[PDB]
Amino acid sequence: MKRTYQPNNRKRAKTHGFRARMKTKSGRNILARRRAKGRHQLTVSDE
Amino acid sequence: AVKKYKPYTPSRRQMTTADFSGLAKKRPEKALTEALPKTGGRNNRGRITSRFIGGGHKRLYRIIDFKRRDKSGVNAKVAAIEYDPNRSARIALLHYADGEKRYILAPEGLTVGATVNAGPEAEPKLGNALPLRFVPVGAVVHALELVPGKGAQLARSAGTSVQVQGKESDYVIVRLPSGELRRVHSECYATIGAVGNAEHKNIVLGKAGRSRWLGRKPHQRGSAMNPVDHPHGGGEGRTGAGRVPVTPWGKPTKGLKTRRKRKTSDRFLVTRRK
Amino acid sequence: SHYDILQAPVISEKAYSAMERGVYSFWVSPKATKTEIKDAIQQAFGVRVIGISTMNVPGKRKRVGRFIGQRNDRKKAIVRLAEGQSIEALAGQ
RNA sequence: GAAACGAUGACUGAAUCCGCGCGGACCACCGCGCAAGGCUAAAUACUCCCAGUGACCGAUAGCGCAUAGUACCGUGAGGG
RNA sequence: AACGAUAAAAGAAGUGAGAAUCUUCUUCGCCGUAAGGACAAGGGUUCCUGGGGAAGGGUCGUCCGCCCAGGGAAAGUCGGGACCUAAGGUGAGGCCGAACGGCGCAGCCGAUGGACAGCAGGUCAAGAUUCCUGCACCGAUCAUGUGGAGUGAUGGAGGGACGCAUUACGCUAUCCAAUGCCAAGCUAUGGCUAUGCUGGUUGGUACGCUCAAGGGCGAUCGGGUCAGAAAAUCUACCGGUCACAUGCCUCAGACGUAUCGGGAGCUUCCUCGGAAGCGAAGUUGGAAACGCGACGGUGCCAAGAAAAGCUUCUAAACGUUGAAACAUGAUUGCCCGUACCGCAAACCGACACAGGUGUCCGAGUGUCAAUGCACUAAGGCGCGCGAGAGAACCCUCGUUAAGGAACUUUGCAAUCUCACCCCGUAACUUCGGAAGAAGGGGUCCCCACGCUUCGCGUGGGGCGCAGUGAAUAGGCCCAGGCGACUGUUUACCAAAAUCACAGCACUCUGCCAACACGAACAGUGGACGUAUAGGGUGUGACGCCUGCCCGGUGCCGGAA
Ligand SMILES: [Mg+2]
Ligand SMILES: [Mg+2]
Ligand SMILES: [Mg+2]
Ligand SMILES: [Mg+2]
Ligand SMILES: [Mg+2]
Ligand SMILES: [Mg+2]
Ligand SMILES: [Mg+2]
Ligand SMILES: [Mg+2]
Ligand SMILES: [Mg+2]
Ligand SMILES: [Mg+2]
Ligand SMILES: [Mg+2]
Ligand SMILES: [Mg+2]
Ligand SMILES: [Mg+2]
Ligand SMILES: [Mg+2]
Ligand SMILES: [Mg+2]
Ligand SMILES: [Mg+2]
Ligand SMILES: [Mg+2]
Ligand SMILES: [Mg+2]
Ligand SMILES: [Mg+2]
Ligand SMILES: [Mg+2]
Ligand SMILES: [Mg+2]
Ligand SMILES: [Mg+2]
Ligand SMILES: [Mg+2]
Ligand SMILES: [Mg+2]
Ligand SMILES: [Mg+2]
Ligand SMILES: [Mg+2]
Ligand SMILES: [Mg+2]
Ligand SMILES: [Mg+2]
Ligand SMILES: [Mg+2]
Ligand SMILES: [Mg+2]
Ligand SMILES: [Mg+2]
Ligand SMILES: [Mg+2]
Ligand SMILES: [Mg+2]
Ligand SMILES: [Mg+2]
Ligand SMILES: [Mg+2]
Ligand SMILES: [Mg+2]
Ligand SMILES: [Mg+2]
Ligand SMILES: [Mg+2]
Ligand SMILES: [Mg+2]
Ligand SMILES: [Mg+2]
Ligand SMILES: [Mg+2]
Ligand SMILES: [Mg+2]
Ligand SMILES: [Mg+2]
Ligand SMILES: [Mg+2]
Ligand SMILES: [Mg+2]
Ligand SMILES: [Mg+2]
Ligand SMILES: [Mg+2]
Ligand SMILES: [Mg+2]
Ligand SMILES: [Mg+2]
Repeated sequence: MKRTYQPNNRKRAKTHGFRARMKTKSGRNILARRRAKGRHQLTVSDE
Repeated sequence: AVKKYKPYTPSRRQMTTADFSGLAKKRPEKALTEALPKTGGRNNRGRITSRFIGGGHKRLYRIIDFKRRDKSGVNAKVAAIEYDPNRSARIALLHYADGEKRYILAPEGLTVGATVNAGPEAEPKLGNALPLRFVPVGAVVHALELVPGKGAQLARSAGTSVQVQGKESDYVIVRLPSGELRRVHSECYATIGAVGNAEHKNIVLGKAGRSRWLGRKPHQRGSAMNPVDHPHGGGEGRTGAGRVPVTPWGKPTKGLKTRRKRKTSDRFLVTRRK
Repeated sequence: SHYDILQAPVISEKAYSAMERGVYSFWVSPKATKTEIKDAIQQAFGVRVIGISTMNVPGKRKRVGRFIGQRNDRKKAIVRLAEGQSIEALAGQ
């Protein structure tokens, strides 16, 4: 019928982004633990 | 007294409605009309602490100073008796002879425009701010504080009357509406009379909607739920209990005193609400 | 400075006829402002500028082999002078 | 457990030299000791990185990759 | 097997190496409250020009939303920011907490909202309240003037400021009629020769003693200190005083006049067809909004956000020979968003997928009306495999002799029935109802007559098998079980007898209330509620009612 993924720019960014991911400890942690895996895709800010 | 309804719709029989024919029709004073948002029962953690709260109709706060001692020693005159959706009672509009308007709670009878006072130097009339000691023995009153200046926290629902059993020490004995006898520091304030609305108690709600319109989301028998959900759950049929009646939290409902056993109030209650 | 900014001129059927009208059109520098561009061309062309417009444009992401890439994004700017004050250096094109 | 000693949470908070602490309950004896103040290189651990070697691999091996955390999947963490 | 809806295609012409599929032409078929148009969210160059044809395309492709290259997007007035606040998120000091951290007043962030200055036309292959033409508006700084003494905040008040339903008068959009006006040519196939046929028939701005329904509306003096910390030309109370009808005030809109547009077409050039010039009329009559006048009227209980801009007072403060206000000229105009797809082949569905996606506009005819049904207009398509065959069988549909539920687990399915009017209508009842019960009869075309019209009754005639002639369009009844009722429910095998409910009942709870979330004496819900309130539990409208057992368990109380 209708689907799981209905994009929302403001949602996307205010949810997964960088100011967001750094706002919390475990997101700092997500950050550097990504960086280590050599992500080009650091964060949905980087889309 | 109460409006009623011919049975044109199934639910438009038992339904009943207030008598607001004595309500000075008016959009409550601007500099007194704060904004109440609703709270699903969730608190600042977003979990439903209170349970079963939901929507209804947009409401606003009308500040009703209860400590009249901010303007006692002078009088005001009643200007209107408008309709507050947040109180079980009706409220009235004070025009203080010296400018300032206020809102106070409205008692039983008090006709629109009677000029009422405030101060220990006040006549036992309906609507007077009067300390509890200066109140006659056996007089009828409401709006009673648990300390001078705090705020009136007693007798506020429709047609309620705390009754001066009489003085004693500096703590005046008092008859709470619940059927309880309470000591009150005679420097406490009062507002003479029964609350009024009174008719309230009786209005038949009539249909689901009418519950919703006051924002009381549908209540739920745990006897519906399942084990996982709540105590009385499970079973194979419109099932009994199998344990003693009990809240979701398992702390018994039906005949279990719940007040905290040691307390500071325990030497101000001469009797029990029985 | 009063030059750096004007990263190029604009080349097309449009641009040409606008020129013919007395309206000149350049690529500029994304970060720039309209006050900045006015000051720019007014300085390095000794002209009375009374009309302006700008517009940031993306950049045709193109591939050259397995290398999907975006081009640099520009800021097309249009200016209209007063009293047929045509600019010399482009008047031959 | 016969539970010494240290160690602290709550109550108690002694002696300072003819004194204090321990010697696996506890006592005498007889021994080892100076609580309540601090710093301290050295040997030791690791290895993102640099170099040298190899009864280690040579394209399903070897890191995941002769390179790429890319293509691709995932709203995301993440997988790859 | 399948090539992704049974909306449908033909012939000619062209191009090419090659054509059922690409491009012209002439028809046909489908959508038309859409399958048209305009936005938003999302996508990201898919837009336009020229080219290409490996692969993507369910076939083919010379074609494309695919490949290449190049171009295209323009704002002081639209939308967002340079302003505001809601929920929410924050947040120095502050309150807490093994740590990371959790709270938290003011302040700040936060549009889905408040506020706010521009409209009409023209055009690129591709932009448009941006650019260009024509005539406006707003803020800002300076200058010549009218200056000629007050300006008026980080605080005051006013104002902003709001619900649903129903509805009166005026009006616009916008659509219909016509021997109104303008323009165009023609005679068809028996007639018509125009009184026929086709098309067009006012948009902006300015003024004007012209017309105008509707709508808002008081005023001034004085007192009280004690109301807004104080102030106070203000705001609020008290008092006095003022030609009730009103006038004061506004002008949606229309009429006039003017000016700028636009306008059917007509002309001229010419290159898979456009470039450019020109331009007539502008009527009476009727319908009519969910739009405007508007913050109108009335009724109702469930009782209807905040803040800035804004308007008024005063405080300091510098001025009171340059204080405001104003007219005019100059001058200035920041930041991003504007292409295109956007009910879909371009967004979400792995797909060029019978799904999903929020708001606006959505013409005409017939129809009691209507966003309903049939057919259409503008516009958009014929859904990217084709051709023939004309067996079984399968799907969707028509008709049906005699019979009419014999079927079967059961009338499952399918037919019946079908709109509007008029007659008429049961037990039972909570007097609302059942009820569209049932059951009848009418319905089209013409002429005359009346009536309030487009319209309708009446009377007589006419035709066909039949006249809501086509399409949209209830089968009905008798009697039980369960629930009272409207509602809710197992996303993707169960919609009910579930659940909720209004009602009643037991208890609990006197405020830092019980009760609930909680590192926790934090803070929060309960509640800015107060026993006619709040929690928990059970029954489940309404009506007559609700008995017998306190030994065990639980609970309340008691004390040797
Ligand atoms: Mg209940
Ligand atoms: Mg259950
Ligand atoms: Mg179960
Ligand atoms: Mg349990
Ligand atoms: Mg049970
Ligand atoms: Mg711009
Ligand atoms: Mg490309
Ligand atoms: Mg020890
Ligand atoms: Mg090999
Ligand atoms: Mg390998
Ligand atoms: Mg086949
Ligand atoms: Mg197809
Ligand atoms: Mg076919
Ligand atoms: Mg031809
Ligand atoms: Mg040829
Ligand atoms: Mg085809
Ligand atoms: Mg459309
Ligand atoms: Mg194209
Ligand atoms: Mg192919
Ligand atoms: Mg060719
Ligand atoms: Mg916080
Ligand atoms: Mg907004
Ligand atoms: Mg505006
Ligand atoms: Mg704006
Ligand atoms: Mg302009
Ligand atoms: Mg009307
Ligand atoms: Mg005619
Ligand atoms: Mg003829
Ligand atoms: Mg005509
Ligand atoms: Mg503010
Ligand atoms: Mg864009
Ligand atoms: Mg297709
Ligand atoms: Mg589709
Ligand atoms: Mg319409
Ligand atoms: Mg229509
Ligand atoms: Mg239709
Ligand atoms: Mg299309
Ligand atoms: Mg044959
Ligand atoms: Mg038959
Ligand atoms: Mg027959
Ligand atoms: Mg059936
Ligand atoms: Mg009857
Ligand atoms: Mg009938
Ligand atoms: Mg006949
Ligand atoms: Mg007949
Ligand atoms: Mg039917
Ligand atoms: Mg039911
Ligand atoms: Mg199901
Ligand atoms: Mg089902």
